Amino acid sequence: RDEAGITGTWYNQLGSTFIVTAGADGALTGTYESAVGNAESRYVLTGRYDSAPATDGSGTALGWTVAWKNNYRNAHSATTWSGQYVGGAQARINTQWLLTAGTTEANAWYSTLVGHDTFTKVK
Amino acid sequence: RDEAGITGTWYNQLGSTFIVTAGADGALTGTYESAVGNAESRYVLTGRYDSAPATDGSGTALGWTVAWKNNYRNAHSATTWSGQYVGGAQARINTQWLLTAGTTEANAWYSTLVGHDTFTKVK
Amino acid sequence: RDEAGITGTWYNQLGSTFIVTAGADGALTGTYESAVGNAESRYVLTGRYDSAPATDGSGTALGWTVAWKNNYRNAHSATTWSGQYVGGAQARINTQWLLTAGTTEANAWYSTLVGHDTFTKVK
Amino acid sequence: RDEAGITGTWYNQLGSTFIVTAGADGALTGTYESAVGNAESRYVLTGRYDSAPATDGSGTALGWTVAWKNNYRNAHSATTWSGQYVGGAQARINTQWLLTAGTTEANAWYSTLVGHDTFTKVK
Ligand SMILES: O=C(CCCC[C@@H]1SC[C@@H]2NC(=O)N[C@@H]21)NCCN(Cc1ccccn1)Cc1ccccn1
Ligand SMILES: O=C(CCCC[C@@H]1SC[C@@H]2NC(=O)N[C@@H]21)NCCN(Cc1ccccn1)Cc1ccccn1
Ligand SMILES: O=C(CCCC[C@@H]1SC[C@@H]2NC(=O)N[C@@H]21)NCCN(Cc1ccccn1)Cc1ccccn1
Ligand SMILES: O=C(CCCC[C@@H]1SC[C@@H]2NC(=O)N[C@@H]21)NCCN(Cc1ccccn1)Cc1ccccn1
Ligand SMILES: [Cu+2]
Ligand SMILES: [Cu+2]
Ligand SMILES: [Cu+2]
Ligand SMILES: [Cu+2]
Ligand SMILES: [Cu+2]
Ligand SMILES: [Cu+2]
Ligand SMILES: [Cu+2]
Ligand SMILES: [Cu+2]
Repeated sequence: RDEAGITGTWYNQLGSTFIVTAGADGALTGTYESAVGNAESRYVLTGRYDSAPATDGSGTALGWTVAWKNNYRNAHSATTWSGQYVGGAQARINTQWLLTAGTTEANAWYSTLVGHDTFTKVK
Repeated sequence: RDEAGITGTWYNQLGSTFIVTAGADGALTGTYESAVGNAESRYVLTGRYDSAPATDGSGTALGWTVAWKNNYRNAHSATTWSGQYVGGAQARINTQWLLTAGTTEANAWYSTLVGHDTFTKVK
Repeated sequence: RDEAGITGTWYNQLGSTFIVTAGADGALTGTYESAVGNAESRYVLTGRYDSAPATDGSGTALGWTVAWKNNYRNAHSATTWSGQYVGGAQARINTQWLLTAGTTEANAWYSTLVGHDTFTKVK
Repeated sequence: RDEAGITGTWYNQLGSTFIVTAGADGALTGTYESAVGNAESRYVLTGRYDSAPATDGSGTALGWTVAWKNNYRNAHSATTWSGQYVGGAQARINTQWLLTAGTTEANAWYSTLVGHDTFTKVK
């Protein structure tokens, strides 16, 4: 189904680069490079996608996580993207995301940022 | 650090069961069984955690994804949990989550549910 | 400041119509007409905005609520939009929103949808 | 219905104080005092609630907004709470919230915090 459609390099509206392989078993593996924030170079990502989506024209549900630690920096935080892949001539992955920081209990009420990223095969 | 603290069986307030192994490399692997919704038995999960958290008393950031397809059912959806592990005698994983369904474009505006789950080692 | 910039008719990407008056005291009052969902005609809205925003080029924070009851229908739900107004030749109100339904306790875990709407003065 | 049940003083898990009047017309008016963050004393709030909820045991949908400007401080931000009132001997208002700051366009990707507050009549 969308193994081929999902696998590859994607770019979001911030200029970040999402490099992913979709496995036959529903796995997502690859790397993420954020153009913004406390981040440099690539970070490991892993996630899952619906490997047998509906055939009624609906998108394909998926999600993935990055923990913001690599050999260069550690931002003590993790983002999860939850979204759907929409195939076609202008393929897209439309997501919403939650970025949680490790905090003290006193600061936990502001631990989590929320936003939305749209990924395309171009740009 | 928290490899040992995170690895194991966790339970949330809904009675769902989160079985996870935290790898030395920052990986999270395991299974999720939801007590609610269009779900039965176990589903694969994968995620990431900060394997070198701060030492100032802050929690450990992490996240993981489940795509709601297994050998029994397919709910054409995926949940990502984004949160932090808080160690101690009453250890907890405090999360917020995004559940995205595969939808048509016309229905995409209501594709995504949001909520919050707290996981404990007991119950 | 942005009393004049905010007051007026706005339209989002779904074709919904947001008619608002920004008061000198920080109040937002007006009506909302959703182009989608269990909704017809106008609904009352009320909200608040920062009536003395920063002068460093930042946007103006604001939010508002609609309860989805009017003389025609009652969808037993409420949406809150939380966002910022960005002035200029292409003025925008960029929001994220939470739509909560009245549910039984058993169904409360899926009470809340999340999304994002961008409002413009045109379309 | 819940005009009487909602009107009054509520407290959340952070120790914040939510003072609200529910009008016959679906209006919510009152003040909010946050125990945390860049806030002191009371701030105006306004919102809406379903004034004719379902009779099947479901909660009552509601939401409200605070812009974090008063005579003492201005945090250039606004929170919206979206939730439901659940009546009974242990009445509760269960919410999720979005706190948006006024930001530059470059920083807009981290403009919005998300969390969840539970309000009770005691504490
Ligand atoms: O910056 C990071 C890691 C990189 C995140 C990039 C995001 S992921 C979603 C979005 N999509 C992208 O492609 N890129 C971005 N984590 C901390 C975020 N902090 C704010 C922030 C924003 C800008 C600069 C520094 N900090 C929060 C914080 C909470 C406590 C202490 C410290 N910080
Ligand atoms: O139910 C599932 C899979 C299981 C999710 C369990 C969640 S994960 C977060 C939370 N924490 C847990 O431990 N369990 C729950 N996905 C569809 C959710 N749908 C609603 C829903 C709720 C209850 C029953 C059926 N559907 C939405 C929908 C959107 C379009 C079409 C159809 N459905
Ligand atoms: O549809 C409404 C009211 C109108 C909402 C329009 C939103 S507000 C955010 C976004 N921006 C807009 O301009 N329009 C939309 N409330 C129920 C939403 N339900 C789903 C839904 C989606 C489509 C059709 C019917 N239902 C959920 C539900 C949970 C339990 C029982 C029943 N329903
Ligand atoms: O603090 C406020 C106003 C009060 C919010 C209290 C919230 S409302 C939800 C929750 N429930 C409550 O009862 N109280 C809290 N706004 C800025 C939040 N900022 C973080 C923050 C957290 C702690 C201390 C200072 N700042 C973000 C920021 C983004 C850019 C620049 C500056 N700041
Ligand atoms: Cu930061
Ligand atoms: Cu199917
Ligand atoms: Cu469902
Ligand atoms: Cu450090
Ligand atoms: Cu509905
Ligand atoms: Cu200022
Ligand atoms: Cu702040
Ligand atoms: Cu009804």
